[PDB]
Amino acid sequence: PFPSAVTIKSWVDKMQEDLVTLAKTASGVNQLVDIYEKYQDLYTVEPNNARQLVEIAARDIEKLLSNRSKALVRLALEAEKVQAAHQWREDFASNEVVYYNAKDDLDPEKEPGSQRIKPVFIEDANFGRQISYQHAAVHIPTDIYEGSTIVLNELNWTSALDEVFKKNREEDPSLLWQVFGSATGLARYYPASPWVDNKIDLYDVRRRPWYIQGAASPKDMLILVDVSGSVSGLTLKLIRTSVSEMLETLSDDDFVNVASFNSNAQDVSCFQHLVQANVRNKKVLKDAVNNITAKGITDYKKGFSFAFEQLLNYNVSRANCNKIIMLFTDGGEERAQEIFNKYNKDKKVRVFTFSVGQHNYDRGPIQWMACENKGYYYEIPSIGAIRINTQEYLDVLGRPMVLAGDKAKQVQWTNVYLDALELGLVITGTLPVFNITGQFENKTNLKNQLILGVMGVDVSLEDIKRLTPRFTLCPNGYYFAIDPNGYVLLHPNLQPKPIGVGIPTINSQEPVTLDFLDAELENDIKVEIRNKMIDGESGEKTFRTLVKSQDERYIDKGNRTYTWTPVNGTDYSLALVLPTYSFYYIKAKLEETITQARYSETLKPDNFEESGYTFIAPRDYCNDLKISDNNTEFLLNFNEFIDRKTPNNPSCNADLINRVLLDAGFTNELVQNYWSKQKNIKGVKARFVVTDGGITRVYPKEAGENWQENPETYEDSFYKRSLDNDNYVFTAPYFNKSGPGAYESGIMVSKAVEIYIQGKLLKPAVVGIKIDVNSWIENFTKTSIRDPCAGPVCDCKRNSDVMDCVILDDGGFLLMANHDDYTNQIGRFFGEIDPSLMRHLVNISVYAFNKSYDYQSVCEPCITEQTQYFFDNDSKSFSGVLDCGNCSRIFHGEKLMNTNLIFIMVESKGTCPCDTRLLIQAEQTSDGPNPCDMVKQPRYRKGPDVCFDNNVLEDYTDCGGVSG
Ligand SMILES: *[C@@H]1O[C@H](CO)[C@@H](O[C@@H]2O[C@H](CO)[C@@H](O[C@@H]3O[C@H](CO)[C@@H](O[C@@H]4O[C@H](CO)[C@@H](O)[C@H](O)[C@H]4NC(C)=O)[C@H](O)[C@H]3NC(C)=O)[C@H](O)[C@H]2NC(C)=O)[C@H](O)[C@H]1NC(C)=O
Ligand SMILES: *[C@@H]1O[C@H](CO)[C@@H](O[C@@H]2O[C@H](CO)[C@@H](O[C@@H]3O[C@H](CO)[C@@H](O)[C@H](O)[C@H]3NC(C)=O)[C@H](O)[C@H]2NC(C)=O)[C@H](O)[C@H]1NC(C)=O
Ligand SMILES: *[C@@H]1O[C@H](CO)[C@@H](O[C@@H]2O[C@H](CO)[C@@H](O)[C@H](O)[C@H]2NC(C)=O)[C@H](O)[C@H]1NC(C)=O
Ligand SMILES: *[C@@H]1O[C@H](CO)[C@@H](O[C@@H]2O[C@H](CO)[C@@H](O)[C@H](O)[C@H]2NC(C)=O)[C@H](O)[C@H]1NC(C)=O
Ligand SMILES: *[C@@H]1O[C@H](CO)[C@@H](O[C@@H]2O[C@H](CO)[C@@H](O)[C@H](O)[C@H]2NC(C)=O)[C@H](O)[C@H]1NC(C)=O
Ligand SMILES: *[C@@H]1O[C@H](CO)[C@@H](O)[C@H](O)[C@H]1NC(C)=O
Ligand SMILES: [Ca+2]
Repeated sequence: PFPSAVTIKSWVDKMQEDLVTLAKTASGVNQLVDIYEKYQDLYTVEPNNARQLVEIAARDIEKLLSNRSKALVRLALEAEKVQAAHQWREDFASNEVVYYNAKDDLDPEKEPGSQRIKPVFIEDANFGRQISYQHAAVHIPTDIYEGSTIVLNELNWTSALDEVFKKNREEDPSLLWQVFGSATGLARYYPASPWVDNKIDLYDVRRRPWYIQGAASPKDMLILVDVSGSVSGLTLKLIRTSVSEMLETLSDDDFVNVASFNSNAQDVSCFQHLVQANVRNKKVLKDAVNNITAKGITDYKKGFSFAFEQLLNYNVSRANCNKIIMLFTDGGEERAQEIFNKYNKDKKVRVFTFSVGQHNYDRGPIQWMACENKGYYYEIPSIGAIRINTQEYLDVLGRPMVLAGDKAKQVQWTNVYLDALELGLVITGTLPVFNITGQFENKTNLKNQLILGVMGVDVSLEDIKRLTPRFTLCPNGYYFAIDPNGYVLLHPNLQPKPIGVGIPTINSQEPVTLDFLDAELENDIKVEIRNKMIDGESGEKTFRTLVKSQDERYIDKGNRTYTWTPVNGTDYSLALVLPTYSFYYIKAKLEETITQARYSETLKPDNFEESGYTFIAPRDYCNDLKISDNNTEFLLNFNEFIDRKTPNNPSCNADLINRVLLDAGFTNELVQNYWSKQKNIKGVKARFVVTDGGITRVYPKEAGENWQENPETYEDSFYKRSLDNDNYVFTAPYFNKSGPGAYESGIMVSKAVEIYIQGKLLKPAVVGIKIDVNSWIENFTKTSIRDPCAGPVCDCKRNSDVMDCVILDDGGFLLMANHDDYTNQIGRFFGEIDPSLMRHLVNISVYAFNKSYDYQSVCEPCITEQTQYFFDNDSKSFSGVLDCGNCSRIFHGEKLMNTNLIFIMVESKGTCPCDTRLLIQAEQTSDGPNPCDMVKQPRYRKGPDVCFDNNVLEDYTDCGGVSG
């Protein structure tokens, strides 16, 4: 009938024995272990005190941020003093102001008051661009004239900042950028570089997120759009565009909701109270306002009574300060005094009124509302005025923090965002600058309640990664830092790409905000740990977690130890993740000049012939040594460096070089002594070895070309996978790819090398075997079938018409099968080939599944969904009946004990028809979580506590109605 359980347990046992014996006696795990023990005294074991490493890194980050803050402080002081000393000239001799303008052609071969500079740019690898240190540059947006009186008057008093720009760089050479945004629109950054290279420049320094952060406090904005018969036509389009643009000026710390009202007010989107101005909530609001219609007869007394009620809802999270209402209308006759006298007598809610479009309605009432209720009045007559008339409310909002004196001047760091000058991921510290003309003597306070601008220095994430070395840990260990909003500052899965917002509809300005829980969301532990780090505490938590493999196909149930501590002085919280086996590391010895010689004579370009092709990790060892994408150039440069100097003395990383050469010696001794004895083996294609220390040695010469793995050891998916497993790990290859398939490269199986120095545990290397496909094909069809069993086939064969015999891994990917058509699809997900059996396996809990969302992904027409499968029963019997399509197929599943594979044998697939409903495991473009449900249960966050939203000294005469 069907093969018995004992027959299956013998067949799988024999296949196990064969594969495990071949892997153990071919890859030489025990031999390499013995080599590591018996070459002791060349290295020492050192602890990884997480409680000390995280503290040291936190202090380093604090010192970096204090260095970058002192420059801002002194720059702000100098700018304030110079502006106080300035004189308002209204007549220039056409050559009195001198600057670069950073946007002119370098070769004009040819103004009202300015004389241009022809500078010299050489190069700088620190920036990638061409820079000049002799002077700063100026960026004046296209819309604004470069020769108006106000611009030239600013150019004079901002020319003085160049000396301080130079001085700060002289103190700390690592400064990247030092920008001074101005309230008039121009910006001055110290390293003089041309502006960015369809080329119409829409940049405006008064709209960048750092300027907006430093110019005011977190807001509670409620946009009150007016829908009516009058606003139909062009006015509606202008209102739509204006609402979108003004939404673009909000930040993560700000809460916003959009309402509309023709005769009874209603929410324009699913949100009902208030939502954080994330990159998703803003998109939802933009779509809702873009799907709006104009009908009915305007009723202000209901719209305002609705807005004031939604600004009083305290059941939800909000910034709890700067409660401001925006009215986008055209014009009317009702001023609604009763509503304001009912809701806002103490005047705690600001009202800004906008008169959008070209009309002839009475604008008087809206100016009156903007005057009585503390605010300002705007007009948008065309598309070109939307940007300016929507970016100006920060000028009104910044008055109370100006009147606070030298108390609102605190350095505040922004979110991670891509630099405008193509520098990668950077964060910016902002410090406002106040107008203090006539401050020493008490005469002038008329215009002294507006900021001059916001200073800013950029620090790259590369510096912060430099402050947190990761080469003394295992590849599974890393650092990460979280701001109070939950977003990651450092994390290995944070990449320089904009955050996806939804499905890419058919037919670089946004911040890169990735929450911590978008690494592997675990309800029990990684939520409480996140909430503790956000609160600003320190602790340790050892727990059994799930880690997603680097290739994003496998999941391991490993043990990790989360240690965190706050970065005191700032708001970021640093944490360090360490597994149990990474509590110790091998520190190489000084050895002697002789050891360097023969440890270097192993990895020469002409020499990897009897030792196998040798890789090297592009880790910066020496300052002169340069990282190269191609491994051969790095190998040659490393050889010439280690030949030409000693490692330690010439201001190089002694530990890194010493450990690399120690690994080279150990691996060379291993490959020679053991692998050189047996040149060819029946079932292996390539013997490889990867060690912590950035060296890889594929023994066969012709097999070195097929090595598609990353030369960096700490970024190999198989290495990290094998580190977390105490047994042999089988890596499924790729299917339908332009590279070599699993017929000339082989199947990769790897085992983690384990050593016991003293009593401590260490896993410094991973060895493995590339299994020949054809040998295992001819071995699989003779150890499974009984010869004199029956007329009908009891088991499978090379072409089994009925019986199906496949072997899988712990990720659902197929490795072998009896049928030629099946084995032609090696590495393919078994759900695609046989969906019904996979679905039944999942239902009877054979492969657990749990999915994640990838936000930094690109799509061909974007958020992307992912799925990974693994074991969840750690048992062997696993017997059941499909009952598929009224054609029952009895199936038996057995798992090879030492390896991570499972042997599942079904009666047949083609004979019994079933539904297909293909079970795909590949990434699919899809919308993320529903924003409405997400905001119904918001995540934990801690908003800033400082806020300046009211002051009795503030002057309210500047209403905007009488001023134009
Ligand atoms: C920081 O604050 C200080 C003061 O607190 C500020 O300095 C003041 O700047 C204004 C210009 O914005 C000067 O205004 C004077 O007023 C006269 C009279 O109005 C102006 O002359 C004409 O004014 C009309 C409008 O009234 C206008 O068309 C145009 O400005 C002028 N027209 C013509 C044809 O000339 C001048 O603007 C100006 N007078 C002179 C002689 O320059 C104040 O005098 C300044 N106050 C002080 C004490 O210096 C300073 O700008 C603020 N910082 C920044 C960056 O703006
Ligand atoms: C904006 O343009 C202004 C006009 O040119 C500049 O102001 C001028 O700078 C000159 C220096 O190059 C001054 O000359 C000196 O002033 C001192 C005053 O203490 C006097 O001894 C002399 O006039 C002169 N001395 C020497 C040794 O040359 C001008 O007085 C001064 N003002 C003018 C010409 O009206 C500003 O420098 C420029 N803005 C900034 C921020 O520099
Ligand atoms: C949520 O906000 C509402 C008003 O915005 C608060 O008002 C209460 O609503 C519940 C709902 O049935 C009732 O107890 C009363 O209608 C209200 N109680 C009053 C006015 O005292 C409500 O209290 C808020 N939620 C919580 C949990 O406090
Ligand atoms: C940041 O500074 C604070 C001080 O405000 C540190 O907290 C103190 O740490 C010392 C030992 O380092 C303890 O003796 C004190 O009791 C701590 N004071 C507390 C907890 O209020 C904190 O350790 C520093 N953190 C880092 C990462 O440097
Ligand atoms: C995410 O995947 C994990 C991996 O199994 C799930 O953990 C188990 O899930 C099953 C049901 O899906 C439960 O019966 C088990 O009790 C879970 N194990 C533990 C230790 O909790 C998890 O449920 C999946 N879903 C979520 C939201 O995490
Ligand atoms: C901070 O600045 C001082 C001097 O300006 C410098 O010696 C120190 O290395 C800096 N710390 C950093 C860059 O972490
Ligand atoms: Ca109307």
